[PDB]
Amino acid sequence: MENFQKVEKIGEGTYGVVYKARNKLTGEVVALKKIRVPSTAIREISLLKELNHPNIVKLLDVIHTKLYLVFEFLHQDLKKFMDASALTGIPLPLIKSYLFQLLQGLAFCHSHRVLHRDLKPQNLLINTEGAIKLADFGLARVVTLWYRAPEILLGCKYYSTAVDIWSLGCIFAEMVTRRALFPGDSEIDQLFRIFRTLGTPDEVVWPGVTSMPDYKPSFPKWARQDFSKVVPPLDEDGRSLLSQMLHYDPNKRISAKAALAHPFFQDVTKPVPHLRL
Ligand SMILES: CN(C)CCNS(=O)(=O)c1ccc(-c2cnc(N)c(C(=O)Nc3cccnc3)n2)cc1
Repeated sequence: MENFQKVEKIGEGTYGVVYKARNKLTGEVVALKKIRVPSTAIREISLLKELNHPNIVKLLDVIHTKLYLVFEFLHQDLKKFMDASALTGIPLPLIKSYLFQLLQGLAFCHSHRVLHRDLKPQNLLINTEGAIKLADFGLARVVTLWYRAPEILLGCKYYSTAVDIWSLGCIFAEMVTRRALFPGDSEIDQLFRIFRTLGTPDEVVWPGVTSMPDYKPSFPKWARQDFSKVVPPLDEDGRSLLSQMLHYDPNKRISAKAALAHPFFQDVTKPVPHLRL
């Protein structure tokens, strides 16, 4: 740690505090995450050094002296960008570029059997070039519940790569509407917010749902709403893709690979964001 000069705090993540820091030897500006150490964690974290992709924040070094992760420094997070763009909204071409790149990053991770499990605007990092990257990929294996897949909330112990698709669908809706899709403040409020918009799931739409650990027959039965009401500024291609990212059954939910082939991305481009740094 004597090699790093902390500049400022840049976040307080799930499993530790994130700092902007300067490497005293190279002059490199990095993000330093101090982990809140088991042998299993050291081995699991070391495998993440090899998981390199243009849409994944580069994990430069792992320092075990208690545990520090040295990441490449991006200039802004998507939460700050969304807040800065709240008056006019993020232009649709930029939303589509960001969604397409995040799907590319997810397709890469998922092909290597690596799940994020906690996607949220605060861990999506952007640069002046138009790139967007996934941060904290693989760390999991006030807490925000807004992006949690329904199978996690219902007690599924062995959830799949579909959880990340659900989280990215929620973020996509939020970029488009400028409001969080499901802003729950408890696990039950999060579940019931999902049910109120998408309909209470049953055996018809989600075979096996009624046998899930936390499913209760006593759940209220709400009807599903149309996506025209859910995401109005989003064209029909965007709405059909979103609906497939938010399918209740994780087995029916679109994969990142199939989502990349969706007609919504026929006219994808890579615009430059207007970033105020
Ligand atoms: C807290 N606010 C008020 C200040 C920082 N906001 S920001 O948008 O200017 C910002 C956010 C994040 C990063 C940054 C850069 N490179 C990184 N590599 C990371 C990073 O790894 N972040 C992260 C987030 C959550 C959990 N773990 C890591 N963050 C830089 C600027």
